[PDB]
Amino acid sequence: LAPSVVTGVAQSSPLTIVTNPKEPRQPVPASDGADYLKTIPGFAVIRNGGSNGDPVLRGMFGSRLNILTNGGMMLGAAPNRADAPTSYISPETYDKLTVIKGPQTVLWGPGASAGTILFEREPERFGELGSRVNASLLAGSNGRFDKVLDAAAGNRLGYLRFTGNHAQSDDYEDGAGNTVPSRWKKWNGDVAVGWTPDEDTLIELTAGKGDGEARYAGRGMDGSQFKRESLGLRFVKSNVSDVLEKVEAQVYYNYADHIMDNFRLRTPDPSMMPMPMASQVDRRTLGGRLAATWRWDDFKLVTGVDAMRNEHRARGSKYDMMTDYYTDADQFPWSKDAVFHNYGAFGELTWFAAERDRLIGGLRLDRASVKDYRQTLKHAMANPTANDTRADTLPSGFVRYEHDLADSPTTLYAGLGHAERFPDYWELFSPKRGPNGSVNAFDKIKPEKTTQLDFGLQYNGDKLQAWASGYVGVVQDFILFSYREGMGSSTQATNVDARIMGGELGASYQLTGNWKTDASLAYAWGKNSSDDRALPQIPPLEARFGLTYEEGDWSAGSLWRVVAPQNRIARDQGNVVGKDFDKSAGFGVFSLNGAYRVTRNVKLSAGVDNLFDKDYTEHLNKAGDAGFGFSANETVPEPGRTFWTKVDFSF
Repeated sequence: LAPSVVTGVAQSSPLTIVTNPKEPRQPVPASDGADYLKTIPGFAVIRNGGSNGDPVLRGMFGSRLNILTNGGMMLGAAPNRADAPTSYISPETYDKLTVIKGPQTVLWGPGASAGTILFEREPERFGELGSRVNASLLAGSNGRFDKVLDAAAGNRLGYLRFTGNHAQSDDYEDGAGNTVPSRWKKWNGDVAVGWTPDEDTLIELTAGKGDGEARYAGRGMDGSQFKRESLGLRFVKSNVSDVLEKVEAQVYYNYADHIMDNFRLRTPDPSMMPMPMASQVDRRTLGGRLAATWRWDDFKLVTGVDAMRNEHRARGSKYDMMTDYYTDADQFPWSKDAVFHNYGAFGELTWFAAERDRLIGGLRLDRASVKDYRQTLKHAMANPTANDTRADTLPSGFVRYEHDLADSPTTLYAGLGHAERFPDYWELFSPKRGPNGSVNAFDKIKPEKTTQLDFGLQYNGDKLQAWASGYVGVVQDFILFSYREGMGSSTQATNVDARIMGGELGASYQLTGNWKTDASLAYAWGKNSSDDRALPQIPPLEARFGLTYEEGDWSAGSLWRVVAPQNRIARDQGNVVGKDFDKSAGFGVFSLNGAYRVTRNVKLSAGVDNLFDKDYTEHLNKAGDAGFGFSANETVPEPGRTFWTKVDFSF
């Protein structure tokens, strides 16, 4: 029971990773969804500024990742993806994080081409009147503090629970002594009312809001509001019969209301946005899920349907140059531009054939649709697709086979999976051109259809615990973005065919009773088959080595992160956020941490991130901004040396 600081999370079982987001983590996260993925091999993070990075899994970006909060979806609204889904998610407020790698599940919605990421909160169940609380307080270099509170009280016929957080940090500095434009502020508060009329039933009401700020060194505008409101309803009846083992039903409402501007966290420079300017955009998502679990004999079957509708609006500021009067964005009416629908049916079937063999297969069928509400485009021109609808029905599915060896505690696995994903908001509305000879992006961007083989192994010995996961795949009609400066600067979305391949592996050895040593490796590769080029924004080879000493009451450990250069890039190509420009330099970062359990109710941890004050940037981080004094194409640098300490109470 020696307490530790997390520097990496293992594959505890084929393709799936499970972690507790309320334990301290070595390179210390913002209150950010993406930063809590940095400990899971396979993930990289596009740096935008201080917080709210854009997470990338085995080279893949964006909606190729299903990131659900409590089974529900939270979608932001900036055409920038300045408020990416994970900018609204504060992971210390949830109880469990779970990553399913590859297109190997169909329970959690459509388009899960790269992987599935589930943040969830667990129901409370008192057996009598009682009340537990969990809190944490953290403080660190450059004015970072994070405060989180999880309090609940109840009895056997119900409970009520409050979960909140407050977190911020000033601008950090790099390994060369410069202030990076990067400060941020975040808070959330969500309440849950839970009714438990017997030992099998649970109805839960949930409501919560949150807001935040964030200065972005990588952008021309900052996030001055990340307002979120959400509602939810859960139903869990258990053991309805000998065969129906669970029936779960849920509905969710998430509303995002974002503001980008160039005057509240910065000042307009000379550069093609010299005037004070702001843009307010919002996204209203409503959806539900309904699933029955059948368990009998050697079979488990999960059957269900789900649905989702979401709607996007925008409205912008207006600044008069003769009078220098600024009219804020909220003085103008809302302009709807997009509405999306998805309805889907799914099943997934597991066969427990003997104890050393399992075979899992799953299928789902989705009907996805979108309607363009833009009467005009922006000087305003008439929108050639104003009020057009497109739809499509996309089947997806997978089979996976897991076999355990007879002599050693080893599990081998191989799975083959197919994902079909209707296009994004950002892939359909944000690009200023479609494929060549096309009206718009909206009418010609084809859905992305990826087909991939997953394989790997698990091994759990007494002194050794190791895992490996490799993949090779093709992506048909990959949605790629191309950048050119010309009038001004503009993107074009196209559909290409892509080969991709890579993997991750990790191992932990227990040397002494007190010494542990772990390591992990992550490799991602991509090729644009249609132009005999490499795929853009692909993170380079990355290993992490770690040694820690435990002693019952406390623990100390060190960590080395080592990343190769990246030499395969596709210049002026990427996603809606970033573009490849230059090859990248390798680098190494070494860090220290420690943890001490003061008593059963209080724990202590601390660490030094980047001990040797390395000045370095990651291949995926955004470029500079010129307005912030950034050069030719300097990508935003990582933090330099940083100190932090955190106390955890639990009664």
